[PDB]
Order: sequence, then structure tokens, then C-alpha cells
Amino acid sequence: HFYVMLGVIPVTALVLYANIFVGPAQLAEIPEGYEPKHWEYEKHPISRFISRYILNSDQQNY
Amino acid sequence: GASETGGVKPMVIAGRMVRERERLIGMSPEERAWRKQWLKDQELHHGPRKVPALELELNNPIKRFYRAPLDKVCNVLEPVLGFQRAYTVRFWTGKALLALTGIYAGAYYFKYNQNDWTRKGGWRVIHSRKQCVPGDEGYPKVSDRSAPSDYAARGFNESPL
Amino acid sequence: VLGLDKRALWGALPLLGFAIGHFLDKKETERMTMFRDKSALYGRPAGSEGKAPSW
Amino acid sequence: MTKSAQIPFSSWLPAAMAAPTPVSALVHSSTLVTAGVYLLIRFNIILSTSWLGQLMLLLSGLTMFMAGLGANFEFDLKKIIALSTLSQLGLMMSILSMGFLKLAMFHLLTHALFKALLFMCAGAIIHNMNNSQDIRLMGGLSIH
Amino acid sequence: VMTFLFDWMSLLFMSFVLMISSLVIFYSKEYMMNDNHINRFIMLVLMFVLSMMLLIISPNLISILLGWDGLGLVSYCLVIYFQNIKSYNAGMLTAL
Amino acid sequence: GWNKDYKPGPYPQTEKERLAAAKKYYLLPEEYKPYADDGLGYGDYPKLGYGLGVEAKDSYYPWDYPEHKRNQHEPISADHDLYSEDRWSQAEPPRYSNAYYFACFLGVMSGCLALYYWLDDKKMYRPVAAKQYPSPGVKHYTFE
Amino acid sequence: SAVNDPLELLTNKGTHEPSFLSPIWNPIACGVAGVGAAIFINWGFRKPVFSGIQKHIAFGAIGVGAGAYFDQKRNEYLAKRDAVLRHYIELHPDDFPVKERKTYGQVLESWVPVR
Amino acid sequence: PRSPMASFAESVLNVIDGPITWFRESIVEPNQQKQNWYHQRFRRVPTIDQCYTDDAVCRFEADQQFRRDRMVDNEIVNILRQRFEDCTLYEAPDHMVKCRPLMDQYEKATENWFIKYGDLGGYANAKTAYMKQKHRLIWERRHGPVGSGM
Amino acid sequence: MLKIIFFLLFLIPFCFINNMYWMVQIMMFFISFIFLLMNNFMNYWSEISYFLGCDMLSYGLILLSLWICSLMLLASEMINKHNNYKNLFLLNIIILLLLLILTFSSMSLFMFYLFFESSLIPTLFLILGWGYQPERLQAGLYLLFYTLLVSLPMLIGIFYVMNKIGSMNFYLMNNFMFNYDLLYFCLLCAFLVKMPMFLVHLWLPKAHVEAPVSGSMILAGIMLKLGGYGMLRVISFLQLMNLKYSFVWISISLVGGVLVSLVCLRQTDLKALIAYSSVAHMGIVLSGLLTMTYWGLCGSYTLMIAHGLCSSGLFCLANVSYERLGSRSMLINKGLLNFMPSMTLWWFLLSSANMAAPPTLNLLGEISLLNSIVSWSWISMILLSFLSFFSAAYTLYLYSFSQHGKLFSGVYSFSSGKIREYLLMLLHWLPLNLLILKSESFMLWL
Repeated sequence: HFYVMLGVIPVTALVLYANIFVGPAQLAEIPEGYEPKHWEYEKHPISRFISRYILNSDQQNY
Repeated sequence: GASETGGVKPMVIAGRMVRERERLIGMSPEERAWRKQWLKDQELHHGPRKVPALELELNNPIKRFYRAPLDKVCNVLEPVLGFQRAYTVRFWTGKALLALTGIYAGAYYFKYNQNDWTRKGGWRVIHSRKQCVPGDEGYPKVSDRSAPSDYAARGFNESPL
Repeated sequence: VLGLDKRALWGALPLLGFAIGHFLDKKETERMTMFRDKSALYGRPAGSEGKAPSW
Repeated sequence: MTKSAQIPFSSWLPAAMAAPTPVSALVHSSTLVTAGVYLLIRFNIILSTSWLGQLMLLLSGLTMFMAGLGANFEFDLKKIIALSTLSQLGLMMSILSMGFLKLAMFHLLTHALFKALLFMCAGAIIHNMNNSQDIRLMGGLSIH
Repeated sequence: VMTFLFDWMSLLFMSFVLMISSLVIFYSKEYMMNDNHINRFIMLVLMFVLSMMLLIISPNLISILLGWDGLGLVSYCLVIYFQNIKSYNAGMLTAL
Repeated sequence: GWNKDYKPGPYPQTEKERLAAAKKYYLLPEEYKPYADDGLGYGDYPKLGYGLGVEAKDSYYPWDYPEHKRNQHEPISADHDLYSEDRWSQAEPPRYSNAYYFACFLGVMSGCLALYYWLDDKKMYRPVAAKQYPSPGVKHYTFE
Repeated sequence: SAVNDPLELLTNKGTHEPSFLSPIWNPIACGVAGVGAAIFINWGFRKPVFSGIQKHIAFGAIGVGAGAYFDQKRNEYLAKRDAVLRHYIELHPDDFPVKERKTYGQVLESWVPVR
Repeated sequence: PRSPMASFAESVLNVIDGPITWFRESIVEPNQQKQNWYHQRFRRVPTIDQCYTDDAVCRFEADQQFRRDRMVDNEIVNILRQRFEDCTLYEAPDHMVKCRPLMDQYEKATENWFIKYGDLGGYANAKTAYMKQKHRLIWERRHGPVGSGM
Repeated sequence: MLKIIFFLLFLIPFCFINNMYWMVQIMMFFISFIFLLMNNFMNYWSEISYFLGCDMLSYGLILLSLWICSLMLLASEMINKHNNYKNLFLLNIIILLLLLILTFSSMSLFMFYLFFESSLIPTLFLILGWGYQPERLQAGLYLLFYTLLVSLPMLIGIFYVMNKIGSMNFYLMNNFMFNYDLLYFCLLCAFLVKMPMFLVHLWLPKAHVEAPVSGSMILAGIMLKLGGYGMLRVISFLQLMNLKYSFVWISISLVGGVLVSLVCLRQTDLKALIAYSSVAHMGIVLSGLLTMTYWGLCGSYTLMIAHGLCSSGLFCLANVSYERLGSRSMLINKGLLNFMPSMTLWWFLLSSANMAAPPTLNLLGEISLLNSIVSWSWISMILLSFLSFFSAAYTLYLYSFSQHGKLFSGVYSFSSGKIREYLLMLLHWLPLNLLILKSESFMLWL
């Protein structure tokens, strides 16, 4: 219980910090000539941060 | 050194007299005295004392951190209703708060962040048509949705694309 | 919290190995690049040398 | 048919007397045993006008007759009440084999009520007769 | 998928199962005074009832299989709660 | 003190080997009885009681091990799993033969299936017509 | 290219970049092998495993030099093999003919039904 | 408001709806930054028939668009099935009449899915569906439609 | 990838330092956490570094290998309490885990073969070194000679595929297709022995029993899955011939599943009954692999992932009764509910995971496997019902007879349960119910 609470408390702090103080992106049409990046293709800020800073893009592996 | 048994030698004491069939085939009177002494030893006069070291080791500091204000609520009501009637109203206050917190969180999740067409893993809510009897507004009533695209849209009809 | 003694300073060797493996993976994805922004799925129009690489 | 006992697979229901009586009450009323009846209420569209419904109707009436004769000849208290559970299962599965979901559901809720009440009565009587479930030893409990 | 069907029939049966189970638990409060494992008996019974709600509110066959396996396993465990070979044979029969 | 030390050996062709194997298994020579010389049959191991299971053995005898109903240094039967107290054992010998039970059950089943499925098209009915449902093409009349 | 020309398959265009470990793998692997061999010698004689580091230094230097020398000889061997294959392809143009490439659309063969 | 049960349910719904709407419009709706996320669009790489046998660059790209088209067509069949499920729930007594065009559209979708991706197996390349299409069109040419063939 | 491989390569010098047994499992769980982080994988090969790459099947198998080895260092505290050779044990475990990561992240068939048959030498070393039986020589020789006898002609088959095709890569060999009987037998029968058949199983119940706990984890956790991974890589280019010859193996595997499920009802050892229990579930895996459906391949991958945890967790449970009651006999192991009542939670939670259970990944693997086998033929509904009924007929027997009843008389005093053992059987069951959440990860490798 101690070591699941010591995990949950920074995790729940990061989840409310991501949803409340940053918030998810809004879906919109692609503007002409933008050529968007890979981390633009996801909605949640944690998913965007993971796809930008940690995980490799699909284009690179492809 | 690590002692798994508390420093005393573990052994059986009551012997062969714990079985009911071995008790009936025959007893020497020293075994009768040993069984009588074991039965007088197995009785307890007073209950277990409140060891504070067991409460210290069997409670993490996070548990005390999230149980401290309700413990203060139970302690300020301790001489008013006794120990038994204040721990009950303490235990049914935090649990009722947890139940209302879960109800409010589930209500917020299922009506403000339900599953839409852009995500698979959410809870996809489908509702049936309510029965309309006279005395309600608009009793001559047909199905409002008739198009195939209106069925199971999951918010696709308000898409910006 | 977690308990780490003086023997936890020996754990810099697997972190050094992790850094070496990450550097070798970075060199491998630096080399493996002739199809970068030239495939027919993730392609780019004329003027690709002016623009930045995608990865 | 095998989760809620019928003419095949009825041996498991009187076996559960070795369970303690309150969880035996929950096993024999409103839980586990009633799951098959609820599932067949869900599958009543297939079970209506079918050879499955005809066979299920025959086996449900046959387990009614089985349960009535077995509880008339049984000499154990909680086994008599488990046979009464079997008789009510036969009643609900035969009325859903006719095809009446609301009748099956109404008798389901009713049977759960009075059969948990019977098993609580039997547990109190057994707990005061000191674990003797034989109906021959018990006697004259209306005064006591 | 894991689905929940909230019908009037399912909600009425859920309320009846919960009320029967609560009365059985309040019965067990004084029925198990000479017992020693009440702290496993109450959790096993509550889990059995939870598996029963997981069977009732499910229209999916996979989720009915979830509640089905839960009912069978906790019913077998609560049959073999008593420690003798009669409860052993009863649990083996009600498990198969 | 391992499996290679205490193990069944070769078959006792001679009588002195039978006496040595009887003394090895803590059994009196008269009790000891080896298996057959076939391919499946064990060598040098005693053939214990295959009559009826552990429940037939006396539970009122003071055993060294009350579980399994055996004393110390007593040779365990080879099919101890099949003849255990849990599976395929009876405390008393059965009243009837094995085929009488199944014969009566499938006889009652065959009679009930036959008498039901003969009468499947002789269902009764009230003095009632078909249920009239309104249609835009077919109209129905009252009696007034 | 629409032809399966055998001469251009062996001809090095120069677009293949060598990896980071390709020029430097064999000297460092043979140096680690020499250091491990000295450690193995010190372990077999019940000496301390890092006693006498001059043997480790000499074994590592011998390994690095031998790995570099035999890697250069390996590269010259593979270059001569490539020249041999190109020369035999050039000398015999009848036994190895350019073969027209075929689109999948021209071929019609064998879906294996799973069913 | 026309029933005691309806009024009680309206009161419970108001008590439920109040604080969560306050928490959204008061706390969640402020301090949320505005960002744009986009649906990914893929260009159409040429298929498995418009390239040579010796090239493995085309086989990977056509296999990847075959897998992507498989996942898209699976979502077509899934949404067309969910339309029929929502028709069954929304038209609860009268599901027999209204859900028939949706069920016919879903059955045509299942039939076309089994035309294209049917009987390919777990290892379904882009070339395997193309050879299946070649043999299917040949069998349609010489033996008529499948189901009345010789 | 190279980060995990160089992490284990620089974790190799941790063994030679004294009093360093518990830091290695800490760093192994740390690299399992890092491998949980690197999860950008799709059905094709990604993170291509030289000859090393990874797809979703390889990701799940390397993650299972890391979890099984990290729990394998946690389970073996008997090696740490005694002065048995901890440095050699740690070196063998790190080398074996490195070989498993190398044979699962192999881009080609030949490097997969090379590290695949390099992996059996540390398993040989653990079986003949750290076991507690006189028949460890009978254990390791059966394993090595069975796998070597059927895997040597697979090398001839591998170079026949290389001579016909040219390449060793999995994708370029997926394009081709062969119509030869003997190539099919060579490239299949080694994996048909490496996962348990009915006829070829013998090495399994005579190598699980006489091994240590760590040999049991590494054999029933990841080395019954080397053959499954190999068949998932080989079956793609041998479809026509396996469609001719697959009814024999599927019928043998299904009848052998029913028969071995009948064997476990007549087993008097805890460690032998789980050894035969590995034969029955992998029989369902083998019967669903050869139908070549999407559901058969996905449910086979899901059931191998969900079986490598549950069989290893059952093998930890038989070890903590063998350490205390002194024997693996089923007659001795009786009434452990009154000895270790808190362990009985993990016994039933890991015995229920062996059968169909409500929250486990084993049910989602078993549902998707029975779909393909009932789809394959209608006659299989007779024997899948018998096999899946007999599976819980025997699997409930091990929990029922070991954890319920009267106590075994004449047992001496032993120690109680420990927090390490509760943590060890915690991490064998919470992955089984936390992976139904994000189950499209561990199922859709295609």
C-alpha cells in the first residue's frame, strides 16, 4: 500500500497537471502546406509529450 | 543473526492427545495430568493488550497522513459518545465521502468525457428511446433519427473535418 | 522511501552501457537514411533540401 | 442446464450442504442457481417455438416431478430445501419454455425471497439443534 | 468488449441480490460466532455477490463468461470453506 | 535416502526373493503379493487392497496418520489416487450392481421422452380462435 | 531500372555508408579478448586478476594491432573477390544474360487458401 | 415533474449535475491552453501490381497500405454493425421493419469483406489478395459467379 | 535494440563483486521498466540496429523474458542463504537472459537459431548445478538430446531455404513459398519438440521435476515459447504443405491434451503436475497455430504470454512448499490453508489463472484460440469441450488437495511465509490482470 501510494501520488499530480493546467488539443482540419509533425497527431498532452520526447516516430521506423 | 522463531525453540507440547481417537484407546494418568494442564493453559483470562509497536509497523506514514484529520474528528468526539459510537460515525463519514467522490467522478466521466468517434477505448454509451404517454410534451411522436448516419454516430455529426 | 547504500555507486556501469547502446542506436539511425523523406508514403515535394529532415 | 440443475447434472446441488448455511442460502437463492434461469430469460427468443424449448420444457417438468418425489422421500432438512429449490427451478424453466419472461422473473424474485427465508430458518434451527440436519431427530419446534 | 446492460429487470434483480446478500451477511454476524475465519468468509461472500452483479449487468457472452467463471470459482471456494472430505467432494462436484 | 535407493526391484521368481521383498516393504510374508509378469504390471511392488477405497477402512482405528488412513512404514497402494478417499470410494458396499442404476435411469428417461414426444401434437386448447391482429389489408369483424 | 542487369549488381555505386562499429569492431573485440585472456591466465594461476597489468596492456596492444592488420587484409580479400566476380561476369556475357524485370501483374501464381 | 418518482429523479439529477458542471466551467474550462491536433492523412503509394518482383521496397509499402486498408475496412464493418445495434436499441419494439436497410447494408459489407480479405489467413500480404482477385476474376470469366459453378 | 543488450553486457561484471546478489535483480527490474518505456512498435520491424530489431511479437517475448528472469532472481534466495555459487548463478542468468533477448530480437532466421541453441547450455548448467535430485543427469541429457536431435536437421533446412532464396531476413523469406515435405519436417519438428507435443514431451516432465526453481521458471516460462516464436516465423512460407500435413499434428495435439489432462489426475507430485499442465495448454496453442487464422495466431501469442507467467508462478508455489515440507509429494502437501493461509490466496489466484479465469489474459488467449479450432472443423467441438473440462478437473485437484483437508501428521516445524515470496507471487498474477488493459498491445502483433 505504501509503494502503490508512492506511485499514485506523483502520477495523479501529473494527470491533474496535464488535464487541468494544459488540457487536450482540439481537432481541426490540416491547413494547406503545414506538413504537421508526428506529435501533432495525438490529442492528450501526455501522449504528445511521449510521442515527441521519448518514442520514435512512425516515419523514422518506416 | 536472524531468528525466524523469536529466539525460542519451536516444539510440540500437547503430544498425541490432540487426536480424539488417541484419547479414547487409553490414557496413563500422567497423560491425563498433561491434558488437564494443557486445557487449563489454553484458557485466557483477559484480552490482548494494545501493543503500539504493531500499530507502528503495520501502518505506513502515508496511511497516517491520509487518516490524520478523521482521527482528529474521532478524537474530538471520543468523550462525547465513547469509543464505540465515535469510531462508527468516523468510519461512516470517510466512507460516505469516498462514495460521494466516486459518484461525482463517475458522473463527470460518463457525461462529460464519454467515448467519441476519435477514440476506441472509452465507454461507448447507447441509450434507448423513452416511452411517451399522454400528458407528456409531444405525444404524437415518431423516431427523430431516420438517416443511417444518425445511428451510432458517437459525435461524428459535429466533427470539424 | 528507497534505500541505496554505498554499493549503489557500482550501478554506473549499466548506465554507461545504456548510454553506449543509445549512442550506437543514434549512430545507426543516423546512417540508415537514404530513404529519409523519399519514400512514396511519407514523401515530400520539390525543395526537400531546403526543408529540415523529418527525423 | 448444467449451471442450474436439471435432470442431467443435479448431483451438485444437494452436495452443497457441507458448505456453511448462510452461503448455502446465497448459493441456493438469488445467486449461482438463478444465473441459468436469468440467462434463459435472456435467450427466450431462441427458446421460443423450438425443439430446444420443447426439450427444455420436458426436462424442466421432469425435474419438477423429480424434486417433488425426492423431497417427499428425503430425510434431511437442508436437502429437502435444496430439492424445493430444484422444484422452483423446474417451474421457472418450464414457464420460460412456454415463453413468459415476466412470469419467470416474477417467480425468480419471489423464490429468492422465500427461499433465503427458509434457509435462514433452517440454519437457526440447525444451530440450536447442534449441527444435526437429520429431520428425524428434530421435533416439536413450534413451542420452543 | 466489456459491456453493461442497465435494464429495469437487471437493476431490480441487482437490488434483490444485494438485499438478500445483506440480510445473509447480517445473519452471518451472529451465526459465525464460534467460527475463526469470518474475515475470509465475509470477503468471499462479498466477492461472490460482486461476480453475480458482473454476470447480471452483462449482455456480452465474454462478460457473462467472466461472471460465470467468477460464480463457479467463488462458489467452489465457499463450498470447500469447511475443512473435511465431504466439503472436498462437494466442491469437486459443484466445480465440474 | 533417494529414489534410486528405495525403489521397486526385479520380480521375485524364487521364494527367497519373495521373502526378502516382503521383509523390505514392512509386510508379513503371507500378506505380500506381487503383480503379474505382463508389460504394464509392476515388479517387486506389493499388491494392496483393491476391493474398496479408503472410506471402507476403519476410521475408528487409531492411525499414525489419520489422513490417508495408514500407519508408519506401511506400503502405499500403487493406485492410491484412484482408491483414495476423495475419488471412487464408498464407506459401505453399494446395495445394487453398477448396471441396475444406469438401467433404471435410462429406462425412466426413455419412457418419459417417448411419452412426451408421442403427445407433442396432442396439446390441448381452450375453445378459442386465432388471435386477431389488425392489418391494413385484412379487416376483422365484431359480433354486435 | 527495368532490367535485371548482372553487372550493375556487383558494381559499387558508392551509396553504401559503413557503420560506426564497422572499422573499429575487430580491434576493440581483440583487445577485450586479450585483456580477458590475461585475466584468465591470472585466474588460472591463482593470482589476482588485475595483478601484472603490463601483460594486459601488451595483450590488448597485440590484439588491436592484429585486428587492424587482419581487418585490412580482410577488406583487400573482399575487394579482390568482388573484382573476380565482376571479371567473370564481364568475360562470359552468354551464361549470365540481363533478364527483363517482371511486374506482379504479369505473373499469376498459387494463393494458398486457408479455410 | 408529473410523478413523485420523476420529481425525485429530477432532484437527484440536479444534485448530481450541479457540482460537476461547477468543477468544469469554474476550474477545468479555465487554465486550459488551446492546441490543435490533426487526423493523419496518408498518400496512396502504388499497389502490389504496379511494381516488379525483384523489388522489396514496393512490397513493404503495398503490404503496409494493405494492412491499413484492412484496418479501415474492418472499421467500416464495425461501424455498420454498431449502426444496426443502435437501430435495435432505439427502435425497441419495431426493430423488424426499420433495421432491414441497415442489416442489408451490413450483410453487403460482410460479403464484400469476404470477397477481398476472405480466406487469406493470418499472413495476408498485398500480393496474396491480388492473386486471389486474379483467380476469382478468372473463375468468374470461365465458370460464371461462384455459387453456381461447375 | 542495443540499449538492453549493452545494459546486460555491463551488468555482467556485477557477479564478480561480493555481496552483490540483490543489486542485479534491482537493475533487471529497472531495465524491465526501461523496456516498458520503449514501446513504439508496430507489426513490422522497428528500432533496426545492425542485425537487431523488434516487432510486437518480439517486444512481448523480450518483456516476458525480462520479467521471468527478474522474478527468477527474486525466487532463488536458497542460492543466497547457502554459500552455493552466487557469482556463477548470476552470470548464468545474465548470459541466458542476454541469449533470450538476442534470439527474440533477431531479424533473421539464422541468428535466431544460433542464440536459440546457445540458450540450452545455461539451462543445462542450472539443471545439473543447482538442482536437488540424484536424477539431474537424467533431466539435462533428455532435454539436450531431444532438442539437439530434432534441431540439427533444421540447420540443413535453414541453409536449404538460404540457398533457394538468398536471404536470411524474415520479410524476404515471407515472400517465397516451398512445396517440399522434408524441408517442412526439418523446419517444423524442432519447434514441435520445443513446445510440448503428446508423443515428443518426455523431456518436459523429467526435466521440470529434477531442476531447481530457476530451471522451472526458465523452462516453463520462456523456453516453451522459443518453439512458438519459431513456428510463428516459419509457418508463413510453408502454408501449402502445412495445410496438407497439419491435421496429423492438430489431432495428435488435441488427443494428447485430453490424455495428458487425464495423466494429471493420476500425479502425486506438485512439480510434475504443473509440468504436465504445461503440455495441455501448449497443446491448445499448437492446435490453434496450424489453422493459420488471424485469431489463431493472435490467441496463440496471447496464450503463450499468459502461460509463461502463470506456469512459472505455479512453479514458485510448489517451491515454497518443497522448501518447508521437505518433499514435492502430493500426499505430504495437504491442508496448507491451516499452515500458510495467506499463501492460499496466491495458490488459488495462480491455479485459476491456469484454467479459464475472469480477469486473466489466459481466458482472452483461450477464447481466441478455441475460435480458430472450432472454425477449423466441427469435430473439434467434441474434444475441445473434453480438454477444457479436464483442464479444470486436474487444475482444481492441485489446489484442492494441497490447500484443503486434514493436516499431514508427522511434519516438523518450518518457517512461516515471507514478504519476498508474497512479492514474488504478486508479480506473477498482477501482470495477468493488468494486461487485459491494453490488450491490443499483447494480442495484435499482425
